[PDB]
Amino acid sequence: MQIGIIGLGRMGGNIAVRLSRHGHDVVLFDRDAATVSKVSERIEGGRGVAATSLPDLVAKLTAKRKIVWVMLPCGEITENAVQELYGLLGKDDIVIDGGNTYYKDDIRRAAQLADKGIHYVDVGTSGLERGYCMMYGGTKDSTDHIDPILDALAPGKGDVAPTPDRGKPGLDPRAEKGYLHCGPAGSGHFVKMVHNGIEYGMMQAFAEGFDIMKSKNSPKLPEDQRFDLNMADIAEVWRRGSVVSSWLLDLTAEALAKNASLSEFTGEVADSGEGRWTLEAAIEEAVPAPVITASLFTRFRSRTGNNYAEKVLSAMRFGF
Amino acid sequence: MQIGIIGLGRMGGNIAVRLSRHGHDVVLFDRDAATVSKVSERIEGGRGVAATSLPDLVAKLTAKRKIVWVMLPCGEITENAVQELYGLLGKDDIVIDGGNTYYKDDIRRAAQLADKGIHYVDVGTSGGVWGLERGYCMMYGGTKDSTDHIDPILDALAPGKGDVAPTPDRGKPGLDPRAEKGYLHCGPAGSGHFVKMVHNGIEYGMMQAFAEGFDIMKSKNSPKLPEDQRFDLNMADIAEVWRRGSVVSSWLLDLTAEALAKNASLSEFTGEVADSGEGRWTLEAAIEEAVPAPVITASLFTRFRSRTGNNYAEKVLSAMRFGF
Amino acid sequence: MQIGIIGLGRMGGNIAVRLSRHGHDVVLFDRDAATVSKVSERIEGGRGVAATSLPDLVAKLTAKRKIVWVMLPCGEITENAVQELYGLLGKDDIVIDGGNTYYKDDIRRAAQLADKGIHYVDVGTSGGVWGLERGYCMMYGGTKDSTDHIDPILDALAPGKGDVAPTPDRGKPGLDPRAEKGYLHCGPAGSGHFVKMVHNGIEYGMMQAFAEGFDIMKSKNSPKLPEDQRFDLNMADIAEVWRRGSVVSSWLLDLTAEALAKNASLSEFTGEVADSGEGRWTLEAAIEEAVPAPVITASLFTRFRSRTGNNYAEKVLSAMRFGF
Amino acid sequence: MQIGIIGLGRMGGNIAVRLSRHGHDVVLFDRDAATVSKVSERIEGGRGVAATSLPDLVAKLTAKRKIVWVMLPCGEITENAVQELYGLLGKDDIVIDGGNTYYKDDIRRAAQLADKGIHYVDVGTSGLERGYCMMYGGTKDSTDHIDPILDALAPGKGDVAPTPDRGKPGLDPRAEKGYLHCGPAGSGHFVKMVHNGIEYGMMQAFAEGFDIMKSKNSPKLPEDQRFDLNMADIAEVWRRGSVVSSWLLDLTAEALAKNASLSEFTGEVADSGEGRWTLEAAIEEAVPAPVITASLFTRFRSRTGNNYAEKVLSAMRFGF
Ligand SMILES: [Mg+2]
Ligand SMILES: [Mg+2]
Repeated sequence: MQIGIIGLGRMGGNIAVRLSRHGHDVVLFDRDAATVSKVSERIEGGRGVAATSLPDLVAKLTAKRKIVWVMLPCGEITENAVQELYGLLGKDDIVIDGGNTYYKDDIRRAAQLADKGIHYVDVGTSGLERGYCMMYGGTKDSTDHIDPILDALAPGKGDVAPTPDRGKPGLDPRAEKGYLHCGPAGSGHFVKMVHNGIEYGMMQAFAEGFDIMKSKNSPKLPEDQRFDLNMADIAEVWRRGSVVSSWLLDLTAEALAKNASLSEFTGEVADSGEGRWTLEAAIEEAVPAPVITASLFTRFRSRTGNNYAEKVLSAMRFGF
Repeated sequence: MQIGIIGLGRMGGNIAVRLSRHGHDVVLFDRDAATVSKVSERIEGGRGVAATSLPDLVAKLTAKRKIVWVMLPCGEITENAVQELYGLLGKDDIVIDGGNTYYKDDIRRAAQLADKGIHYVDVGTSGGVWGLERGYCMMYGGTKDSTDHIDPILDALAPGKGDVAPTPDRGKPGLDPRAEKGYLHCGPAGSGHFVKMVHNGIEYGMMQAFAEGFDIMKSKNSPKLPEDQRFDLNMADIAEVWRRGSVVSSWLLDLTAEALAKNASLSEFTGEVADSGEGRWTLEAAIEEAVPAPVITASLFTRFRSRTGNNYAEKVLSAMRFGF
Repeated sequence: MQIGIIGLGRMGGNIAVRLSRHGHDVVLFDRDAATVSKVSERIEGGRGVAATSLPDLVAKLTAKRKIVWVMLPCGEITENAVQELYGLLGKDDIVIDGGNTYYKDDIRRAAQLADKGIHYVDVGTSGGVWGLERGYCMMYGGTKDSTDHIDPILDALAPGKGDVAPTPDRGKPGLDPRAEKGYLHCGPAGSGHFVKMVHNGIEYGMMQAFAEGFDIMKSKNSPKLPEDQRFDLNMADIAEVWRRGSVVSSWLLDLTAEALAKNASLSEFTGEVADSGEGRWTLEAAIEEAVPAPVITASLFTRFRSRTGNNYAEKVLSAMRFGF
Repeated sequence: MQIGIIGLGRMGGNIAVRLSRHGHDVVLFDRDAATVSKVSERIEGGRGVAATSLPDLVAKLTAKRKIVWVMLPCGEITENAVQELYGLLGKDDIVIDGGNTYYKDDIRRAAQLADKGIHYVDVGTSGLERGYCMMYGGTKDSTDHIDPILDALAPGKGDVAPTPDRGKPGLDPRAEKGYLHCGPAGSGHFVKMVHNGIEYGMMQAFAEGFDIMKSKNSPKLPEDQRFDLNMADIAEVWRRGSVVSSWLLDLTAEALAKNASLSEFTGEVADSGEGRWTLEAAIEEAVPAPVITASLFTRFRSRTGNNYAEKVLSAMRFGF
């Protein structure tokens, strides 16, 4: 199949390359022509066309149904591209938003684009060589049509042990290949958002445990209550056969082996948006979510010094 | 090597069997003689001997250094066995406590046993489910002399390096290569059960992170939501897709996908969750050390509240609300 | 002064009565004419007039600047009234919204109304229980011109300085002396409902702090504790003793002591706690501003969980635990 | 009555003065003789005796039942005094511990002292002019005996509105005077400990709200979503007729009126012990206590920079 790709950052460029390596043709565009030419040089021979604008890209899509994948900075930039494509595309064409879009915008865009018969698909991704775990929303018609593109990008079943009771109606076998049609437009970015919220919580659980172990050698403790524990070795031993074995643990063991004191790191952690939006979904649904909440607030506080709340505490105490 | 094992519950019996399958001679004891004979039947090649009492077990250990592994219920029972061994063993013998003992008890026991030259080793194990065939992830404390001596025993029980990708940049002093085989000498006595305790605390937090996310997704179809804000999400398929290539890929996720595939409604579970000592003890360590631990704490409190109806705090909230 | 009031529920009717007791002429309207007549009966000295519709209410306001106070259910109902007034009023008239409106709606309404020169004032009130006799603590937003004009109305409704000790060091520029009387111009439109929203968020946290402490004390007699670690504590007397000279002395404590004196078991309350918009909206503001707010969040989540049985998250926890 | 007082810090000295002003005789001791002489000069004429040691103090207590109030730094110092008094006192004498003692130590001391017939009373206090709110444990015999001393120190009923349904058996009228016999030894310091835990939670609730209001003018917000709110005026207006009116609010309004930016404060807040012990009691009892927990953890984190947990988070993110 042929697909246009707008946005050639790390993920957009890699997506184009992996598609071209799996027998699909790509039409490439990015605001920066040097990035366009770099990705063109990375794409398998003759599997690619470079466009110079969005209209030129659309004109270069010659299949019955034009498919355009947008991988742009979330927000106004992605919205601008979507509206321009809304003007340039027509009935049964397909727009895929692979960005970290707030899922409610996906619901809105899909409704607008449907007034012209344009199908909207939101893809949340979690690479070039290993494939992309994908959670996506849209109509059955459009997601069926683009199934070959997604199958090309997905990791496939791999060598992990299969989940035992999966042979039943209601369970989509494509989930075992690492890509899942989650429901209508917006549901893919919604599931990806919660995936990131869970990830935040897992990260904070590990981070707290390692802090507790590191601080078991604290001067504030009496010497006979101290242990001088080896952080990198503990992360490593947990990699094999423990209940906490996980991709996150693997990363932590690599970072601790490099520099166990973590002296090279500030500890100032951003939150990309998905954490906040996960908490908002919890609020909307009256779901208690203390772990994702604690993870988000730890991130907020890591970026400031002492904040006004803490100054209020000191002021109250002094007033005693 | 020859090793005595007292306590033949699931873990003790499995440990005896795996040791014997790696060619070690094991002397078996349990308060219930029928359990001793059940475990003996599982050992092959004559590498198992049934003892009739704890003194008889000790008498059957003929090596220069007697090694006795205690795998009993936490608390008074383990303590009784350790005190009896204090009386029965002598200089350079080794007592291993493999239960989920509170690590401060290990510090006290090792100091006492050192009075007679008896070495005390605390072993914390993870992975008890798949352990017989797949091996045990182990975190253990004690003196270098004794833990060096029992290295073949621990290596027999550990999973080995396996086929996972090796961690980069480990060829440095300070980093124990045995960690890559799944068993780690953590420091002096008590440090093994301390590290295992924190492992469980982290596990609590990871479990709660998943449980919250799945609750949010499940309730995206809630009647309380406007119809046009709902999604009817497939919990088992979402669990499954995250298994391959995602940031939350993990053994806990594998279990969750299996449970959800079996029955997505989780019909068969009440939701009333117990907590063993380790979550509480991890939070105690955080407090002692002035470490913020909101995720482990939230996991513990969620468990507390899952076991009750509305509690007194909530009734106080209602009374205040009525008051204005 | 003359003022129209639309919405004669508990708060609207009480506000009309107190205004009239301070000599203001009030024009009354409510969708239910029987409520209008009930409130009219409570006004003395001819200072109340019953209107028959919102346009009739507006027609009965003969001052240079028409002032209309809207005290209706949050949401579509208040919005309908505000839009109708946008059509009926003109330059320099004043619309006051006294409900618990989401403050972003106040920002939008004030911008729209300024198209016709109509001034919009948001008033957040606290103390609705004792308000008729004791006055209303008020937080309000709008232009200086309009809020200056309605100052006698707000002063009539406020508690006044009373007999509490004055706050030291308030004789400074930047500090509004009206704050000492219990009504504060908080800034532009929306800022009054914003400050009131945060007031309620703090209240949630204070309530939960007390509720947790009382739960800890009540459960100090728990059967799960060893008998020699129990205390049988008297909740109502502990509440009472804290009223005089303690750090937790507060109106919430006064209410709690009263409720516990009435019935210490709190037998009559389920513990299932609702939450109006303000707790959620306070947390939304914290998120927007990247402010950690763990206590307000914990109070909200406690309320969520008080209303359900075991939820899906807890069933996921049970399923994972069974898995190993 | 006559009472010996050991420990003449702020509270010990004030307790001695207030007793002497209410018709009781005090015998004073402190390790620092200059502090002894300062308090002696503050005590009403001839209501006082200065002792030079614990034995001299006990010898100067000539009543049938010797009462000794210990107001010393918690821990080894208080324990040393209690053991020395255990040696010096006898049957039906009374030892009062007014410090911030961990209540389990009170249970232990009371049992030891009872082996000689010495009664042990723990008093938790929450001053000179206004009186002390007191929560105390011990036997009915000893607490009855010292009731005049406690009544002298308590605030009395004052001018606040009386709690309506208080005229019933089971409700101790002394609670309305601001001192409460809480049960056996240890129960007073236990109730005081939870009082402090509640106070922490109340403080953190206010502190969070003021932080939210202060940060409503944040640069990170778009200008049209900002309010520049007056912190001192908001605290003040809430003092009269609001649901949050409280002693803590009064203190906050005074601090904000002095310096609304709170520029003079670090925000580095200690935790004295009661917060931790409250949380431990919650754990022991399987009681969820997220608000007191969040308050304690905010204090822990206010005293450090970025901690090892946060560095673990940065390391994981970089590993992506
Ligand atoms: Mg636990
Ligand atoms: Mg709410």
